[PDB]
Amino acid sequence: LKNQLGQLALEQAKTFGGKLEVQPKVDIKTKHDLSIAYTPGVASVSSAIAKDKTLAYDLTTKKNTVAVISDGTAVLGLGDIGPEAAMPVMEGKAALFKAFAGVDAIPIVLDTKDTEEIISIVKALAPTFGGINLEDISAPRCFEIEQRLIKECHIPVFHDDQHGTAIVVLAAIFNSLKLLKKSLDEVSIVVNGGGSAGLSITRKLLAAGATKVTVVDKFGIINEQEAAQLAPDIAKVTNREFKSGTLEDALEGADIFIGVSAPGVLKAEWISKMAARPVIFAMANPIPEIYPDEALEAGAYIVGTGRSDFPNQINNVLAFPGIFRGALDARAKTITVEMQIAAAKGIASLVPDDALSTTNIIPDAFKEGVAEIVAKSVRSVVL
Amino acid sequence: LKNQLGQLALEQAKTFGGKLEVQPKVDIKTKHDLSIAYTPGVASVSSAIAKDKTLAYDLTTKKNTVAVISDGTAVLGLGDIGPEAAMPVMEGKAALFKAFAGVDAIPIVLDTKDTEEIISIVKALAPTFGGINLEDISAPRCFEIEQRLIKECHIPVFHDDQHGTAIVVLAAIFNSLKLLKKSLDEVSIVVNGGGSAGLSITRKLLAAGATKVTVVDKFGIINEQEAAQLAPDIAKVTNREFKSGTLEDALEGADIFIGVSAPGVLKAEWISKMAARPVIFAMANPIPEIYPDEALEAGAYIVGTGRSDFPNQINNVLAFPGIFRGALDARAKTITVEMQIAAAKGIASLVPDDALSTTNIIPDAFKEGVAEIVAKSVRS
Ligand SMILES: [Mg+2]
Ligand SMILES: [Mg+2]
Repeated sequence: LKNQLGQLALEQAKTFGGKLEVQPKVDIKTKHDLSIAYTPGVASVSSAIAKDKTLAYDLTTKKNTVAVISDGTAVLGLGDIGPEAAMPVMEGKAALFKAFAGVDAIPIVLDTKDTEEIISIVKALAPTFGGINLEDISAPRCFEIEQRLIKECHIPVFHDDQHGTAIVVLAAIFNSLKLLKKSLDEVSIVVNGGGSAGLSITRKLLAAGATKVTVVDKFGIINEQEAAQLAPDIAKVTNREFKSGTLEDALEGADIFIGVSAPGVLKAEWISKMAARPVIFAMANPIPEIYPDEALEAGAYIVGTGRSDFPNQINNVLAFPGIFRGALDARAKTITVEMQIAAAKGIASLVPDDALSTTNIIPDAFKEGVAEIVAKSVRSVVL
Repeated sequence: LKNQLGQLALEQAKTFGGKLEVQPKVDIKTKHDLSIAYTPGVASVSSAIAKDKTLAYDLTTKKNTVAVISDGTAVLGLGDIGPEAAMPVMEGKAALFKAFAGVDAIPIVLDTKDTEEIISIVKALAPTFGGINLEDISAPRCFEIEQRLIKECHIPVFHDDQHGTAIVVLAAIFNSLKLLKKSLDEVSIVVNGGGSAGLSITRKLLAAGATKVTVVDKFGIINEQEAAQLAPDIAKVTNREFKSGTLEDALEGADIFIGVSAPGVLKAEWISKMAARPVIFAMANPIPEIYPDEALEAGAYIVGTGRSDFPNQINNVLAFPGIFRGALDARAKTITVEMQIAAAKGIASLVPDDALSTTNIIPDAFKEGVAEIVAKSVRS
């Protein structure tokens, strides 16, 4: 007709010079106020902490502030555009942290693509924050940085662009299970993705209950009795325990649903051969594994993607706010796997009467619930 | 004075859990609002900046956010207490930026002390800010830290601890030079303290137009023909040109100006031995080199300290907020001495033809009058 974008509110950046601001929540207009918030008195706040470093959580902003960190190598659906160009997205991300949950998030972009010094930069920042949210950093550097950070840090580190949608996909099935009348131990789950992402989802699924999961990569089914699969040996042991040695196509065969990661790899015809009420989660960016409508006429009962135009969008938003709010509230030295499933159930709890509506919208509770579950899911005291 | 009940009569830190918080400057609360501040509208902002980097100063908070960075190694008067314990001080310093000037500031502490590590950390995060304020990191490392950053960063890096207080004292003497009606070229200046702050004072006076400055330290007058260093630019060759080396006492002889940094000495009997109308800036604290009381008794023309307790209090809050407000409003890549001197000149002007009230307090737009002087002074 005569299209543009509309969302050309680029003037919204120009006008306010960014989208975040730092406000003191303490009195500071007078000499009396400054003798309390700074110079004289403040010396004793430092002192208490110097004797008991745990006090950092009660007397500093480490209590409620998380850092959103990126190197601008994987910003959104663009590309390695650099740290400055990434800032709009990291501070946008931080504005959500505050709006949906009560989390104070500082956006931070560093210009270094050297894995070694990135994990070393953040480790040095760790003292400052109560939580680290790695964002938009490209793979495979995005997997080693997180693991070395999770292991070496005293505060929770969460790479959102990975476990994020995973947690929402996990919640999307809990609700999918319900309207099918099946359990998670009766479901035949096929995961397309040998990468670390597909593997994580898989670990999560087994931890969530799932009895039978078959993993598939670019060369076929991961079968344990076919020592013809990469040194990533372990998933073989706990998935595909019937040992079907075939292909993706040969996997839909009576499968209750597929979780994916590769572009258009799922051709409609197959759907026909899937189980009775076939669920489908084509999470592949831009070009999904199969467009929702294009997969409904095939015979699918449920379809979800990461696209706003189709129904059932699996979006990060329903997860990162609550998880850190819950983690911060508990002063968790790290985010566990059970904590992530906890988040998935909470998210799940927000859907009363489902159908074509299995993932909750953005209501009032929706971060509180999630944070509620994350805390209490810690029902495993080492004492 | 146990009167420091504030130190306790505060613990707002516990009530508020820290003194700062992050707030959005734009709309959220509806899907449509989110549509613009985030995906997929924000994608046009990223892309635009990707094609023109000088836009980072226009469309991101970099346009107004400076980071207050320290390694918790020299936190106000407590030494090396670590990053977590330094955080309260950086939170307060950051609050001040917002309170006096418009500057948004973020406190950031670091778990390392290796110089090379620190410099490279700041280089990694600059992208994110428009200015860096080093604070409470100790010497002699802070020296290499700041100096390397100044000439290796695209955004201005400053260490408020060694220059801030220096700048205000300068502001004070520009004005005192008026009541005295003498040229900053004619005055004989003595500076007690050969440390970080000490030097920053001299270095500024010698750029502001001082011809007679002599520095004294732990052993006495620094004498160019006596001094010896472990590198050998140095203070020695730009001071004590009379080559007169002696005591810190046998040197205030008819001196018109004294700036003291961190002792508590300076005896009342010495005043009269100075020039006819001497000025005393006793900057040590809590205990000054000499209380204003005695100074005036002893026959001193003007006196100022680092005490809100007496008149002429020379305090930091007058310098850094405005020098960053302006080194940002004008988008500068460095904070130079010219800018610093300009900062002080601005400060002094906040007092229309003075008296024994050589400095300004904290009225309205103080940080602006100074920002206005620093910016437009780099425009050259
Ligand atoms: Mg992302
Ligand atoms: Mg300091």
